[PDB]
Amino acid sequence: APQQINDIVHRTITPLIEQQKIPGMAVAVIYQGKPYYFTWGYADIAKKQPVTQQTLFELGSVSKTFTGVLGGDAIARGEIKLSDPTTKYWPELTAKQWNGITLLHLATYTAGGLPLQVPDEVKSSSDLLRFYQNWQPAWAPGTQRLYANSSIGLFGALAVKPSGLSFEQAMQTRVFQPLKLNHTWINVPPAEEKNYAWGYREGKAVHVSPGALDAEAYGVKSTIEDMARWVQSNLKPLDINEKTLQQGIQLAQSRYWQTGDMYQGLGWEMLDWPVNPDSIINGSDNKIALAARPVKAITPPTPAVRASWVHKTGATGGFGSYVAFIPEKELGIVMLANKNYPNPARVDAAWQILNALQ
Ligand SMILES: [Cl-]
Ligand SMILES: [Zn+2]
Ligand SMILES: [Zn+2]
Repeated sequence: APQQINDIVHRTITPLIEQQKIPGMAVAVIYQGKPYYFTWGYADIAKKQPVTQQTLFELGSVSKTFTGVLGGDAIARGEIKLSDPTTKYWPELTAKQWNGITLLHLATYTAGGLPLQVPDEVKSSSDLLRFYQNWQPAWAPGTQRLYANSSIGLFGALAVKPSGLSFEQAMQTRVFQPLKLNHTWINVPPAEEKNYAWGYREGKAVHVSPGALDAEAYGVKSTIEDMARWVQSNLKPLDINEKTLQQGIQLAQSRYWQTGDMYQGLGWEMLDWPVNPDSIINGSDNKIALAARPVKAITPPTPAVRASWVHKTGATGGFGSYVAFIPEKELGIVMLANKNYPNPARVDAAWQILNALQ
């Protein structure tokens, strides 16, 4: 890698690892469209297995960017419209509170207060229907944003129904395979478990537990190389030869709602570039990121703005991830760690690196 990249990465990430006690970490810096890879530490502490460029990490909520793009691909196929009522795809959702709640609302967390998590007691299709049937909104749809797995998770599950494919099959055939993300998985096959890092929470090795709508909201595992290719694909959608996927990537970076200086895409979140670093750092703290905030609609949605900071944080019990990129600058970063450490530390480090290389 260019000396300037090696230098800023050492000076930023090695102290981050020291400060946060991260057992293993992989970073990709995309500079002038090309990825440069860095690894530290161990995927499995007890077995002394180092992190490599083939190590699989849990992406947590970065998975939502895949869901958003898969939804965009379905829009480009004409299979769904974001204005469609939720009940068009789940007619059994007869409760009156669902009148007026569209796929747009589900995808952008604006349905009216769907909860952060699907309750852990939901373990069957009947349980899932009862959960959504009995949920009572706190606000009218399209007025407040409340980040929620139960919202975009349902969007993903319904967006694939016209295709007749399961969510996993749709994701594999329509996103992973065309982009050659051949070491990206919703379910890690046995032959690949040898590459699956352990997450660490309070010193204990852990993997994410199964849960309702997990694939849609937080269940993807990937390598640093596949995640760099994911960033490249979102940086340069015109390089994607499948037209519906090219357009789906673009639609996930459209701006559908605004709150403060932040814009909501499909999975992705965006700010205008140049960005105020304190806003993205402070706004990444879960005290803000998970709070209800009023939103203003953007009608029609702003087509993807190249001068944007596009990003997403993600976590599981044992992992912490961050992706950010700037299309106009062909510049991005992926940070994958097997400890869930605070979001503002992730965003600060990412800013320091990309700011140094702009
Ligand atoms: Cl140093
Ligand atoms: Zn040093
Ligand atoms: Zn392989």
